[PDB]
Amino acid sequence: IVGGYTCGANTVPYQVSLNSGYHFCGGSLINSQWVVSAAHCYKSGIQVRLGEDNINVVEGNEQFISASKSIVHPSYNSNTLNNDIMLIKLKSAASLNSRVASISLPTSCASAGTQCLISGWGNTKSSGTSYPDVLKCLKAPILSDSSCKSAYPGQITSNMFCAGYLEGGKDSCQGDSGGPVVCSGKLQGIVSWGSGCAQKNKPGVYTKVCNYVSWIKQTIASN
Ligand SMILES: [Ca+2]
Repeated sequence: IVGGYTCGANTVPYQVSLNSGYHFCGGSLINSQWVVSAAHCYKSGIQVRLGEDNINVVEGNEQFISASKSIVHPSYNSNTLNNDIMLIKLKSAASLNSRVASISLPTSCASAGTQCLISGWGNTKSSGTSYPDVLKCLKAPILSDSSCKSAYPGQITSNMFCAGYLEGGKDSCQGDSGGPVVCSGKLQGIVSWGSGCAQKNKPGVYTKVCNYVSWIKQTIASN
């Protein structure tokens, strides 16, 4: 997160860190046994880390649970990042408490101009490089589809939306991939892609979760 703020320990209780010997992507806890992330975050050998603030210190509220299965969306296209969404099933259920909690799936899609909360342990500069140890947060608005399409012509599908600031300075970044965009108490986006981070006229591009609720519910009901 570029241009954000320190969240506060366990104030984003649905945020997870995906670890494959090191933190590599975020995700969101949607019930006691399932996490949503980005398909471009796929790796073998994922451990899900819940209740994290400082990812480099064991502070006492963490739960570390290995993934039993990963399921990339059937229509994921790694070239275009269309359908950039993946489910991860935990080997054992998480214990839900004030520090570890699930986030609701949306019933309706979110509105342009809604201010959302984006969070992660990704890079905090442009191509300066500096990765934080504690969780960072950013408030950012949903941009109109026409502004999104103008910023990335020929690249935006109906399964993507843009959020952030056209002036630049505030954005998600590498390492925040797979993490949440929460608007009005619902998971509306997944950190997906962008040209650089926090560059002028290059806002963040997010997977549109409300287009995937049927797939998520059917997959959880069968696995
Ligand atoms: Ca920790």
